[PDB]
Amino acid sequence: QTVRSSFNNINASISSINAYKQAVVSAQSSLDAMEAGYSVGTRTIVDVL
Amino acid sequence: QAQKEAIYRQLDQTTQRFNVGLVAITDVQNARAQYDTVLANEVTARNNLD
Amino acid sequence: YQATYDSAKGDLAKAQAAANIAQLTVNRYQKLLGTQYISKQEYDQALAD
Amino acid sequence: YQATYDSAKGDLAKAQAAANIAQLTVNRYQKLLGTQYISKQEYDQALAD
Amino acid sequence: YQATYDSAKGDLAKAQAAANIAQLTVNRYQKLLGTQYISKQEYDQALAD
Repeated sequence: QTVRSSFNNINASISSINAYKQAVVSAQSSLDAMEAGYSVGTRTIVDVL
Repeated sequence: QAQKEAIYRQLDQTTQRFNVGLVAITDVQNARAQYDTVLANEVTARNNLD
Repeated sequence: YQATYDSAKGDLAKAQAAANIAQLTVNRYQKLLGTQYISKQEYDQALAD
Repeated sequence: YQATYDSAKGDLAKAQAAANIAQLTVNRYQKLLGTQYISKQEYDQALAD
Repeated sequence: YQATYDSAKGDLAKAQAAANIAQLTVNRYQKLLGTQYISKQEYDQALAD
């Protein structure tokens, strides 16, 4: 039972790693959008913060 | 599984909207992140059942 | 002609009230803009109004 | 005729202010659109305005 | 009469710009409607506009 649980845990960790990488990419894109908007003049400093 | 189907259809809708052009790329990236999250949740549920 | 004069004065009073509230909003936004706490879009919109 | 001319000039000034703010908004949205940070629909709406 | 003609032409240009933006919006909605991704109420409203 322990061996099976460990194998399943490894697979779940791989999937979660992929999901969190995608989330990081999305957050970076949103931050870049906010920074560009602030530079243009449609945003405040608190939004990019 | 039902949640995964719903999220996939939502992602397809967002992709079509961007393709014709109605929303920015940030929405598309967020939808892709949600789809990846629901896929990971499905994998976790399958392993829990096992 | 007295009635027409009264109507014109009333219209002028209405316009003056609108101008006063717009100017007050503009002054408040100008005071806030010093520390970059409002985007320039809102300030420009208020100035145009 | 002087009063009518003054009224026409005031209307022209109002229209010019509206055009100025619309042009500023259009320029900002065109700057933002470069790397697909805002929807094309917003840019088209600003251009129409 | 030249001034009146110029004013009429300007009004025509304004109407044409509004029609152009409405047509672009309705064309995009029609493109999206193929896969049942928008309620028919929105498409009907865009067509009416």
